[PDB]
Amino acid sequence: HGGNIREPATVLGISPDQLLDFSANINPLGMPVSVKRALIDNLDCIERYPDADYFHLHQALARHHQVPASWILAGNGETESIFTVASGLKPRRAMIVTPGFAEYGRALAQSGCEIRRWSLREADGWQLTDAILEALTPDLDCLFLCTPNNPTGLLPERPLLQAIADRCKSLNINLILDEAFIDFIPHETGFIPALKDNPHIWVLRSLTKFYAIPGLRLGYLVNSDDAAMARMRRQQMPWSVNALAALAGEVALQDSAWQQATWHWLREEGARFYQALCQLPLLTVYPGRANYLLLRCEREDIDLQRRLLTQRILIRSCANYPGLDSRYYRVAIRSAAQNERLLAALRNVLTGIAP
Amino acid sequence: HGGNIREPATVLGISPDQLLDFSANINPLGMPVSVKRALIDNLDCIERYPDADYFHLHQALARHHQVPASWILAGNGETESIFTVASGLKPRRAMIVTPGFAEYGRALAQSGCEIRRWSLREADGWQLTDAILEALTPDLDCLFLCTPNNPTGLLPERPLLQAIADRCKSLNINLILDEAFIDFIPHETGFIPALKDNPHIWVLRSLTKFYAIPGLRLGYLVNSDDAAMARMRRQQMPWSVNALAALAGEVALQDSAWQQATWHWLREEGARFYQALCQLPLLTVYPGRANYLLLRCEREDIDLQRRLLTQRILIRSCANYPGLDSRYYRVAIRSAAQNERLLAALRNVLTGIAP
Ligand SMILES: *Cc1c(COP(=O)(O)O)cnc(C)c1O
Ligand SMILES: *Cc1c(COP(=O)(O)O)cnc(C)c1O
Repeated sequence: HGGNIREPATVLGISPDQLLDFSANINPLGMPVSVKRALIDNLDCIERYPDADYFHLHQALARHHQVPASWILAGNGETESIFTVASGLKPRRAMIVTPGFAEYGRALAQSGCEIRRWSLREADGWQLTDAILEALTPDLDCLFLCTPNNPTGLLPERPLLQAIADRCKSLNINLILDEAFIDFIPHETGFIPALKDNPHIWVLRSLTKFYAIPGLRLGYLVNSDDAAMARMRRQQMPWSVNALAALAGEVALQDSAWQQATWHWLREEGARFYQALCQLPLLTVYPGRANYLLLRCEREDIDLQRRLLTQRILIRSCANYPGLDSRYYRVAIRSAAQNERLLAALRNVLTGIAP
Repeated sequence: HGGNIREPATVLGISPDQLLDFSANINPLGMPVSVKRALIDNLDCIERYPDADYFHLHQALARHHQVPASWILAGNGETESIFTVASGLKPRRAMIVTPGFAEYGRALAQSGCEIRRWSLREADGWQLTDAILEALTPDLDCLFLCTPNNPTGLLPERPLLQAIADRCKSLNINLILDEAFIDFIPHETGFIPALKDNPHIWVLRSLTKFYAIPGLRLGYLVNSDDAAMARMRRQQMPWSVNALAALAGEVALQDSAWQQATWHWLREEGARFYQALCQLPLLTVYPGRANYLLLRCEREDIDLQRRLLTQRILIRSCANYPGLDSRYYRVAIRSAAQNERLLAALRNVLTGIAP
């Protein structure tokens, strides 16, 4: 996975402090100031076990989405929520969509599930199409989708998601939607608002990217099925959410200006960054909707990750993602100054080269 | 599990802040001052993912035990290490000893293991005897022991552990030793020093009780089998140890006076506390070796946990531990002032009553 600055620094024989990381997609605003204050002023809570039931955290999450607290189960990162859903639903047959986030295949493999892959097509610009509907069959127990997709950044239109959601309902298939980056996309509500009466739908959320607290580990799962969620609480390990994460979560949801400030940055700097990248030669830039962009280098003989590492800039290589190949890379969208150094580095590598 | 002050407070209709908790066994010294300083001064590390490989943390743990770093895998609390060992060894048949720590049975059940229970006997003062040796058979894949035992506090003599360890070696049985509280016991090294050449032995450790950081969640597993430990690293969820826990761990191991100060407190206040309890009527006190004591109320009609809750003091009831019954309770050993309030409360409940 990206963000492994320590391993990148190790390969170069330097300290991770000298790397400009564009392989992790963390909100460049940093952790909310209020979250930092709360952590410093409540550090002493570390001396006691967290609330095994996470009452305050879950109340805050439920207030935030205006749903019953019984529908929510926080996790030690959304990563834990992915393993919890896999172990709790224990599918016999499940479908994933590739290119996509690798942890689903890992969690499903560990739970002993037959995995079917629906392949996105380069000829479709990696866009999810309605062709997937016919591929859904009664023997499938679960379908997992990433909305928006990692690494492409594409967000399937609500009508298509709704049609898949309805076909899953009729074929008794659980639909798991990974909304890790949904809060970066202006005015996108995701599916939490539609879970009442759609107990086959599961939504995964993360505070990692959006609130810039990847090191604390906090995510959550939301679903309206009483029995299934009761099962999820038993399947999850006790005390798995640390006390500081739970405190951070509660405080972060209280920042009323945070989202607007992110949308504004993404609309301004994010758009300028995307435009600048599209101006580079030998580079296809896919229209990502959140804080990262999938790139395809048109010269297969150019190792963009290696070239940028010489400049101490780390990008994500998508060479090993099923469905992609070595021409594919992913870069975060960060601050203007940081984005400028990445552009300068790419620009020097890509300009002056024949097709 | 104990330490659920929120749930206890909920049952009474009060705030957990008004309860004196003797149901969690946390070092009363609190978190090391150096750990608190380090956390405050490095809070910003939360903005990046932890090192997926935990190089610094594992180097510190390896330096501490003077063993190869390859033998260690930190966990999100020793609780995670218990689930990791269960899922990584995937035993078909395993033996546990009861009364004991409940998470082993839960982790084994989830991994689909046939569980055999070796029962400790009240007639033996709950002491582990050599009779267990004959109960070990070739069809067993694993044997799990708690050293010292939770909730009894008893530490099996090294010779008996060595004999069990050798019988497991000959019968190809993995021996897992839970040393969560071993550092509280003066001059007890545990088994880490003997793992070289004993790859069938696994040791679980926790920084939770000893360094008073239960809210941060940090424990670890140690074993000298190359392949098996490689498997454990794959079985464990990515980024499961949060960044602050990893930092705390490294700093805590640097406190050279911490252990002596704990042994001193335990030898002084701990002994005075144990003696005072033995003076109470209608109360059997087992000779615990760490920071907790198992109590047996001689009047079955006296609900000690309920009576103490009226005084806003929470103790652990061992009524639901397989092998024990409602006469059994467990109390932490804390500060002198705190211990005095517990004694006063017990003394008022127990004095003035006929046999
Ligand atoms: C980053 C990411 C995750 C995991 O997030 P954490 O909360 O840090 O574990 C899950 N899914 C997708 C699609 C992600 O990008
Ligand atoms: C407390 C305890 C654990 C778990 O400790 P954490 O590090 O907080 O998960 C495991 N085993 C025993 C015997 C314990 O007492």
